Amino acid sequence: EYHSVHQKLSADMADNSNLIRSLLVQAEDARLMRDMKTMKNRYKELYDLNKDLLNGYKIRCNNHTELLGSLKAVNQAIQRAGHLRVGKPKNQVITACRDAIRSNNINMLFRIMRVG
Amino acid sequence: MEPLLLAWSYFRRRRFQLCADLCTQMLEKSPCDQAAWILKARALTEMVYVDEIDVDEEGIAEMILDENAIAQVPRPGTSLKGPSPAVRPVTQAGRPITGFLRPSTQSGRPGTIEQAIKTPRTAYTARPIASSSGPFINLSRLNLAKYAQKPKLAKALFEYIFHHENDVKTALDLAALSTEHSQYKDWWWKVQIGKCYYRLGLYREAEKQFKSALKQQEMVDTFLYLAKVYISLDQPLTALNLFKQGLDKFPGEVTLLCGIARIYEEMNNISSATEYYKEVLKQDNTHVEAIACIGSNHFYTDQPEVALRFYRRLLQMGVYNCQLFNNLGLCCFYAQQYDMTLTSFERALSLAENEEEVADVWYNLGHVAVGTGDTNLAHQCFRLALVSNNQHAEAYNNLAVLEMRRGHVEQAKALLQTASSLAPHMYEPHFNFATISDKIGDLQRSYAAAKKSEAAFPDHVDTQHLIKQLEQHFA
Repeated sequence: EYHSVHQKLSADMADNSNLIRSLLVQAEDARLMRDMKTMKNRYKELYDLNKDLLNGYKIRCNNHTELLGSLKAVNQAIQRAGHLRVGKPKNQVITACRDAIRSNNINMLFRIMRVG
Repeated sequence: MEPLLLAWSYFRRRRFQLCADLCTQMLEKSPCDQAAWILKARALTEMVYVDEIDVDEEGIAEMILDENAIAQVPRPGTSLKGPSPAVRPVTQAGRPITGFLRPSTQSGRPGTIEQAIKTPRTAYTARPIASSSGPFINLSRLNLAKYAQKPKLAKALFEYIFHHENDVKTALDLAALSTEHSQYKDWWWKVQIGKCYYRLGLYREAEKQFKSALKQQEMVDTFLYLAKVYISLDQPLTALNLFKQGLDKFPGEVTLLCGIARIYEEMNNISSATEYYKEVLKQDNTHVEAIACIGSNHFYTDQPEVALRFYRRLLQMGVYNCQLFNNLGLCCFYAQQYDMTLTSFERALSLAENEEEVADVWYNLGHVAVGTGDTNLAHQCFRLALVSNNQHAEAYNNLAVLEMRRGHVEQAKALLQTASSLAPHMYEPHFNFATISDKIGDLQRSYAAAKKSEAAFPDHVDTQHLIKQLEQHFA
């Protein structure tokens, strides 16, 4: 879910950044031709887009922090499952655990960290 | 006969109006029929379809306001950012004119937004630059989470959203839901997500999907997509290695060889682009791109008969343009075939669907005339080139040369000033203005013009002698 939300927000922010670049170029042209009204209009549009983008930036930053916490939690879980076993029976678990995440077999994953 | 069958058969035969015309009926008749639904969707999205590979119009904002190349000042010979301007016409300070305009041509890049604005709109792209690069179905009404479950509907629906409506965000939403429905095991959805990214601006996030799609199944499409991505990050030597890898997969692909040749010509080392276009010829022999490029290069390196052969080939393959026939006229005249020379220019003037094409044909007819003598006919042809395209700097320069041949110095000065104002990247108007000024005096104007000539064609000879004489007069 965090992954999908990050992807959506990234696409949205990319769209808004393209809008801002076009606006910057569009705004510059008005200034060059000395059309001050349309220049002020472009800068108002840029201000509004920047505020929207900063709101999206806060949202995306909080989501990314939560996702990094979740990833570190998953990896610490793998390491605490393997850490419970000495010698070779440790290594196996780790490998299996990773091979249980790339396949999303969560029940079998838990069975690897339960019995080994 | 039957509605669905006749509509689908219209679709197979690429009608694309009749198909929709019967499905619209068939949809008004039944509000619950998805076959005709997606068939009309296909027809609508294919009336306008154009493959994303050869659509690379960055415009102006991308050119300056977007920095993606890692190296800022890389070694000369590893970045994208022959005959001299005394033979081959030019478009910028360098970058001689090419054959086969494609909508991905950048042909140099501006330095600042002001320079890009205050220049002609079509001096850095095949089309004028842009700041940013009832209805059948309303995109805000359908739940993409339910069409993603049905791939047969999802594929045509994504093609519709992407190529007809140009809604990259909703297209990416649909493609993400579809890829997660397929458990990331079909290269097509990966390629489509990569395209969504690539035209959203995210290149690395697109290169990831293109690489992951190449790992699934090698296809020429994904190879060309990665080539675009790498060229966007200003990495020619990565794109060339990837192209040679693709040719190791597909031993004789024409698009890959043509991409290699395009990259070699952007880097401007023609001695390898000709080799790769010759490989394309050994494969295709009807390729308009390779034939046009080798023909132009053969014409400008004082071999107009071989270029005439290369263009008669395109004439033999049913190509019927204004450009092709003017080219045939130039070649026939300069290869000394005076029987088929002017009829080609007449067919050109007949086929010209513009006012700039007509002006270029009249310009070339004036060149023919001045090669024949009779400077009055060339005078008329240059004036008609001006009358057709007011911003035609070569016509101004040549008409000023003929005027100063007659004797009218002030007319020549004004016309050369106009030419050098329209096209500063050219060297002939500056050199001629400096020459006539120095002939009458005005060594300040002569210096200001000869220095711009040296800025335009820096390896000239007469410009150097002029600058030496001027700097000697200043002491």
